[PDB]
Amino acid sequence: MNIFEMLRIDEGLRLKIYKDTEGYYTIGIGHLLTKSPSLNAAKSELDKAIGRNTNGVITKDEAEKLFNQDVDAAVRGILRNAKMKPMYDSMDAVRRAAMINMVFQMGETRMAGFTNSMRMMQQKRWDEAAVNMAKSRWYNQTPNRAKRVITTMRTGTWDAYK
Ligand SMILES: [Cl-]
Ligand SMILES: [Cl-]
Repeated sequence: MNIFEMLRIDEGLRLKIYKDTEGYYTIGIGHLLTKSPSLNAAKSELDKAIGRNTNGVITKDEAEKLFNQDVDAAVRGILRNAKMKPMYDSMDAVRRAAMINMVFQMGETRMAGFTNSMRMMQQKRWDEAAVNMAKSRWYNQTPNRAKRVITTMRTGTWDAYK
């Protein structure tokens, strides 16, 4: 179990553009194309991502490329962050893996509503951190997967991915 195997599970593999539970155009392993009602915008976004005229479908090899970047993107923002660096650096390899998962999924911006939890976290208040976390727009649209990341954060283990 690693970060890639981990999001892949939670993210899914789709070679055709789609909309998430939020209604946003998306492709591959959870790669957000555009929060924009326009499919065309999404397509053009897709093409830019890939650098070729897609008409909404890609190869999984293509999927995996975005996946790399995205993953890279994530870790980088954590590490590129005043508030996050200290947090990540503070954690074990697993809870770190979970941290990437969250950022990848939501993004920095949203990540910050998560400050008290990440704080409790720093206090080792897992359980509490954990119940906190569930109380969220995030955990609410996607419980199954959010339940998994939290359990992860909480236990310092991979059981939920077992
Ligand atoms: Cl591990
Ligand atoms: Cl909801």
